[PDB]
Amino acid sequence: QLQSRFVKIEDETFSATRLITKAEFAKRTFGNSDLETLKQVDAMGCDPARRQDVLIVTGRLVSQVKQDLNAWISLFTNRWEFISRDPPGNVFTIPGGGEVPYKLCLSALEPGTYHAHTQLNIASVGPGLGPGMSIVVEGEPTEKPSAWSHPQF
Ligand SMILES: [Cu+2]
Repeated sequence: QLQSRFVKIEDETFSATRLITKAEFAKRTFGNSDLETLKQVDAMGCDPARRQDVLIVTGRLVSQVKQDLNAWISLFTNRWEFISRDPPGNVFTIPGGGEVPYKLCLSALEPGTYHAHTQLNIASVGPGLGPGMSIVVEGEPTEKPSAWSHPQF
């Protein structure tokens, strides 16, 4: 099993199983996928009714241990970008024996067929993965800014 015995990821729900890339959405909406236009898409935030590149994953983290734990959350299977997370901190607390609802909002960046899972990382313990779901992303690859750098010109 891929769940942690310490904290279970329960009631995982994915808002969609078919999306387009952030670039494909920019192209369709604005006519181009330049870095500047990708920033206009980013300005829309977590709005998958408007943005066809956005996935929402929701669920609840349920603790089976006696003490508070520290954790962070991500999406398992660069190709995806975070828009927002709840809880919001880089690390958050999961109370002992308690429950933390979560919401992850992501932009699909690159085309492909992904088997995606909520991934929990419990500090000092390790990972837990929720149930997967297959998500197909279509559309043009989203460009990233160059990693080249030089002294200011
Ligand atoms: Cu999978």
